[PDB]
Parts: sequence; C-alpha cells; structure tokens
Amino acid sequence: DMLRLRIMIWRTLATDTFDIALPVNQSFDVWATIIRGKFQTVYRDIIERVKS
Amino acid sequence: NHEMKKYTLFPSQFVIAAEHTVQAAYEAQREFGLDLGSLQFRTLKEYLSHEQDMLRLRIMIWRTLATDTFDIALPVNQSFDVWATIIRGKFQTVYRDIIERVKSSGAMGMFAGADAASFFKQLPKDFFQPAEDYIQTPYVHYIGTLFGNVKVYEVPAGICKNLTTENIQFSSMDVLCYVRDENPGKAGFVTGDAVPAIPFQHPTTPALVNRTTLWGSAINDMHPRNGADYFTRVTLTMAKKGGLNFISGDTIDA
Amino acid sequence: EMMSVSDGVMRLPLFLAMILPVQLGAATADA
Amino acid sequence: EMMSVSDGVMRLPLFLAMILPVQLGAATADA
Amino acid sequence: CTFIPVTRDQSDIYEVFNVAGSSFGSYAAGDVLDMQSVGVYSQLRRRYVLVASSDGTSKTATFKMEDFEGQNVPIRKGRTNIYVNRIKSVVDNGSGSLLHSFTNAAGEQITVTCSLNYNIGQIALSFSKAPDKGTEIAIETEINIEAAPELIPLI
Repeated sequence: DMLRLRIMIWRTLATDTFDIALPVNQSFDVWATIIRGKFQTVYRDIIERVKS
Repeated sequence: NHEMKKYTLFPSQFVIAAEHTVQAAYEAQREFGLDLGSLQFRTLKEYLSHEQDMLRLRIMIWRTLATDTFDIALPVNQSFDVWATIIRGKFQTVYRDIIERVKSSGAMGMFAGADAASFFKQLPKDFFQPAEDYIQTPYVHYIGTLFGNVKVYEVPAGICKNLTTENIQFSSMDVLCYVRDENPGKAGFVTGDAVPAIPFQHPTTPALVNRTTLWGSAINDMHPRNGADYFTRVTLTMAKKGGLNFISGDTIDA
Repeated sequence: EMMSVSDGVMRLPLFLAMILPVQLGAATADA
Repeated sequence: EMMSVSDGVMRLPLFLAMILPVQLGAATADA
Repeated sequence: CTFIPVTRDQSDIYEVFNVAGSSFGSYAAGDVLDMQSVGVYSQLRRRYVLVASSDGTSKTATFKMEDFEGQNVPIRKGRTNIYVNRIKSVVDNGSGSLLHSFTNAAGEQITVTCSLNYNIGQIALSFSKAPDKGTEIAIETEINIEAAPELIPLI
C-alpha cells in the first residue's frame, strides 16, 4: 500500500495553487462556496484532459 | 390602410460514405475478430447526427447581432444573496429587452461557457436548481435551471477554443440567451427533416471494394422574418476594483 | 541463457483488450 | 429538360399560415 | 487503483480511432474526429467570408470557388444569398442575376448588382457606389452534387 502511495506522489506533473486563509470580515458559507467552486474547476480540468 | 408581404423556406442536403477492401476485412477478422462493416456503418450513422447538431450551434452563434456586458466578480464583503438578486435582476432585464424586440411570448434558455457555468453553479439553492444526479461530461450537456424558468446548457472550453480557431468568435466567458417561440406563424430557429437519411449498400466491385452511402435532406436555418432578433450575446468580466478572485482566493489586483 | 533460470525461457505476448471509439453527440434541440 | 434529372420537375408551392396584426391598447386611466 | 487480470508475463492493449479520409471541407485527410469536433464536412450549405474589411476606394469584388475550395465546384440554382454587415438578402433568380440594396451609414442608398456562373461557381459583384470603410461581405451557397458526384467525403 505505501509503495502505491509513493508512486502516486512521485509521478505527477500537473500542479496548482490556492489560498485558504479566511478573510477578516466574512462568514463560513461564502468561503465554503468559494472552495467548492475552486475544487469543481480542478476536477473539470482533469476530466476534460482525460476526456472520460 | 393595410399591406401584406410574403416569406419562403426551403431545405438542404447532406452526403457521406465509407469504404474498405476485402483483404483488410479478412485480416481484421482473423487477427482480432473485428467486423469492419458494422464499425463503419455505426460511425457513419453517428457522425451524420453529430455534425448537424454542431451546425445548429454554429449558425446561432454566427448570426447574432445583439451585445451586452457585465461584471460578475463578487464584492469582498457582500453576501451571496444580494449578489444573486442583482444577477437575477440583470438577466431579467436582458430577457425583457428580448421580448420587447420580438413582441411575443415564449420560453427562455441560455448557452454558457465553462467559467460562467461555474459562476452560476456557485449560486445559492433557491436561485439555482441543479439538475438531478448531475455528472460532469466532456460533451455539451444540461446542468439545471435557474430562477425556475431558464434552462442553461454548458459548453466545454475545448469546443469554445475550436470555434474561435475557425473564425467564429466565442470566448469561454461569453453567454448566449435565446427565446423559443410558441405561436404558429412565428419562430426563431426552424428545424425539420424533409427526407430522413437513406442507406445504400453496393456489392463488391470487380476491384474487390466494399462501399456504403448515406443521403438525405433537411432544413436547418434561421427564420426569414426577425429570426435573428430572438438571440443576444452577453460577455462577462472579472475586473472590478475591490473584487474577490475565486480562482486564486484573494483580492483582484488589490 | 540456460533453461535453469527465469531468463532462459522466452516470452509470448497476450491480447488483453481493445479500446473502441467513444460515442459522439451533443444537445442543442432546446433552442 | 427531361424528367430524368432533378431539374425538369416543376415545383409546387405550399401555404403555411396567415399572420394578423396584434391588438393595440394602453393602461393610463388610473390617474 | 483499478484491478485488472494478469496471466502471462507481457500484455498488450489496442485502441481504434476515427479519421477523416478526405481533404474536402474544413478538415484535411488524417485529421481526428471526436466529441468536441466542429467543422463543415458532409454539409452542402455553407457560407464564406469574401471581404474581411472593405477599403473605401474599392468598388468591385469577385468570388471564385478555387480560392476557397481546391477545385471548381458546380452550384445549385436559386439558392445563393449575400450578407452585408451580416444582413441577409433575397435569393438569386433562376437565370443568373441578383439585385440588392442597402443604406449607407451617412444615409444614401447603394445598389448591388451580381452575375452568376453555375457551372464553375463564380460570382462577380459590382457596387453602384464604393461602400463605407470597415464593412464586410459574405456569401452563402449550396453545392450541387448531382452535377459532380465525385466529391463525396469518406471516413
């Protein structure tokens, strides 16, 4: 199992960055929606690349 | 006094075919157990529908002449409800303008790029109704309804890139709105099949060649009278001072 | 290069599976 | 023009629908 | 992970593709067709851009299928239309003529006269007056197959 994980981490190329610090004057619902949108975009890019 | 006018309509045609030699068929059957004839038949039958489906969209995007702009970036402090109400007001104004132009009622819909699709997906529950058991696909599919009336379909980024490559300008940020009419004499986009596609199979030539051909005719064009006025285009931007960029998670250029 | 070890015996390929072209379509009939 | 080719077959027009002017009105009697 | 069966030492996996088999239309032979593929191929009604942006001094324009297609192509009768600033006009008559008019930006009226050649697909457009700078002109026709049945594309 740990060998599987080692390979998974070692052999990846596509990278991405994002900020997670909550702004000073915001609630949690807005931030949760934003995080959901970001991760949806990530998965959309992945599926478009693989085309399945 | 009174006056009368006249308008006309007519269909077009489409043709496709495929070939393969006997020796290739035998090689495929022996080596892999394939069947060239069935594969080619299915491919032709599929592509005939696929191309017409794309052609509809190509015509709609090319013919449009009405433009509008908007900024959709979120203010750094505003809640989602206020912004959702503002967006709903804007789109209601756009649709009212379309109705005023045509002067008849009908249904409502949208064609949206991937980014605008995500922006809409971010909206709260009561404004936007996600499609039941939604699964993202590389195709052009249906994502849900918003405001209880407008049905919105999503266009993947690759299709937009291909369209822009072939001199049809359609950015991933762009959104197209339309109204489908219901009265008998008036309509925006007209479709129909005069003659459904007919298959022909030719026997093996003295040159040992197999060939099949599909022919057919149909109508796919915009209505002669005010057909273009039903549609409009909207382009969105993320540039407001003091906005929040959800791609990176911070302020938009401060 | 002797049969007493694993390298002595040669190998034979196997036809595992074949991938077929994906289905094509779109959805623009609502307009 | 022999009937063999696509041309040479006379075409017969068709009648679809009649469109009449929409009604007129306004609502300014409240004041 | 996904689980697959393995019996022998070395296995093989094959894939099949879809490729356009002709240079007709937008595509060229060797291109690949997929879900997100758009192009004119097997559709016989098309449109072409003639002048991207009209210069002020110009007064005539000619259209030849050799510029947009590799070879001369016959054209059906009474199916041709022209767009100026993406505005459709009436169709040509069955005898090789077309009369169309439109308003100039300043306000004058400009008439357009066209001539047709169905055998080779060539159109000559003559403007009564030089149009305003920046306008664009496009043409829409339908290809006659029964005249030239050897242009059928393949797969």
